Amino acid sequence: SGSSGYKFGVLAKIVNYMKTRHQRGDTHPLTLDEILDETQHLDIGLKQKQWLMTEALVNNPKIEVIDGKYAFKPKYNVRDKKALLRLLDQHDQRGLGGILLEDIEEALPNSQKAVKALGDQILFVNRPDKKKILFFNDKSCQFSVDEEFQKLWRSVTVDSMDEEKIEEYLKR
Amino acid sequence: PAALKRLAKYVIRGFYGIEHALALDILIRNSCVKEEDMLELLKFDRKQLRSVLNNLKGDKFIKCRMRYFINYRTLVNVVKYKLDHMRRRIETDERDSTNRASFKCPVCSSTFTDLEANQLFDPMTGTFRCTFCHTEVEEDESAMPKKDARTLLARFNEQIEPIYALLRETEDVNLAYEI
Repeated sequence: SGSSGYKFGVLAKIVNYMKTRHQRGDTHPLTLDEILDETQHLDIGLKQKQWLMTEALVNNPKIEVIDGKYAFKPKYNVRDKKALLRLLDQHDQRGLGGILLEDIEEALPNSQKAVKALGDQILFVNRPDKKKILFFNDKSCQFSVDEEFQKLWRSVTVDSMDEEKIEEYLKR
Repeated sequence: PAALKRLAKYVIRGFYGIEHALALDILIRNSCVKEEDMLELLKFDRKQLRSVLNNLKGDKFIKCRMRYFINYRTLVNVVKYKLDHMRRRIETDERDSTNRASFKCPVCSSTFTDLEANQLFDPMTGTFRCTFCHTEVEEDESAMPKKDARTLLARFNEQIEPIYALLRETEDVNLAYEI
């Protein structure tokens, strides 16, 4: 199971506590010795301590370092906002899984960008709505097929067999 | 199946909505498509992805490439069948039907034949009067879609053929190239 140090949940726990105590009122930058210290989990083992400091707080995609201390700051980088034509023309992963984990807020609420995004190639699909927001773009519905619902509704046989032959017999 | 993939491009643009179409786009590459990979890549809901997959399974698409890990396939042999049954239903209605021409008095909701109100037909008013009450009848008891549906059903899939011509030709080429 890859690499494990001491007790599982130290990361998903250190970040959460740090978040929690900061929300609670203790609002100042910390250190890895400092969370350990304040929870007296200091005896996590130097190896784990080190692995947590160098890697756990490096593999975190949203952790904020000015230098010594680690902060929240979900916005860790400057979002590219618009002009994602590179991701739109990246036709190697079907749009590369567009998600709202950094979209919205920035310098703009998605909608304003989207309308232009709607105006442009950019395509927005809130099928899961608030839970999942995604962007993929190209070949919009070519035709509608009047009564496509009815043609799909008429054919609801599924498993039944002996139908392919009845096709040719009706065309003969 | 190069001209079949080109057809796949035309059917997913003429039939399905985007939720289906995005999944169908992945089906483009018939090399290897894991359930875990397709879930993570699409970021669709697992229950919902299972619904779409189950729907595609209903189309006969996937050939359960079980390891368990599954690779998805495409088996739409009903394409040349749906058309036969759709065209049947189009022609059935477009053709003709008997017209129930009869009179009906809106006040007493009594029912009359064209014959019933003919004896009633009142020559002083040039129209048809109900029996026990002189309130005027209804012009037609029932109307059967026939010649108006005739026009829009002669412009049904026949008018969605030109935008289907791209795929009609490319599939005829699949059906012909692969012999």
